[PDB]
Amino acid sequence: ATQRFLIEKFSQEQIGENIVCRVICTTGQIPIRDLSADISQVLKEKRSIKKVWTFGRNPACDYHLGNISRLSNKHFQILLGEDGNLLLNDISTNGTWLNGQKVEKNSNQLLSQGDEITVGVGVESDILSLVIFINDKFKQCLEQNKVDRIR
Amino acid sequence: SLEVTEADATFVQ
Repeated sequence: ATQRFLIEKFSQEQIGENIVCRVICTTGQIPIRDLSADISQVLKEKRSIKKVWTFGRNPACDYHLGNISRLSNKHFQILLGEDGNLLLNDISTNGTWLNGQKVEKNSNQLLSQGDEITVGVGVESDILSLVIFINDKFKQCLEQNKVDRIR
Repeated sequence: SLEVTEADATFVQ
């Protein structure tokens, strides 16, 4: 009755099925969400980018925040592809921050472990921070990407 | 009315 699995699920659910990165708010404003991309599609898709997430106050945005006038509909965006890494793309009207350091808007940046993005800068009382959790499993699969498969 | 995102005007400091 899902009783046993429930035990394993809470203690540590099976993550990495197709999980790219996870967004967690540290300032306590937006609920945690899970970003993901299909591995088969990533390997099969030999293009520039595979799947990109858009975050902001927009209901369309892959990430819906609470309601910060300082933040834009789509404050920031995350792209997944290249080869076996992740990139962060800022897209806010006010700007996107990384550990206190403001990055170039609509610019691609190299992913960081447990990285954190700050937004709504201008007023110490109007800034919101977000933490990114990268799936170790995803990194492992990406490393092997296409299995040799011994015929 | 509109809904322009409140953005500062400090020549992007």
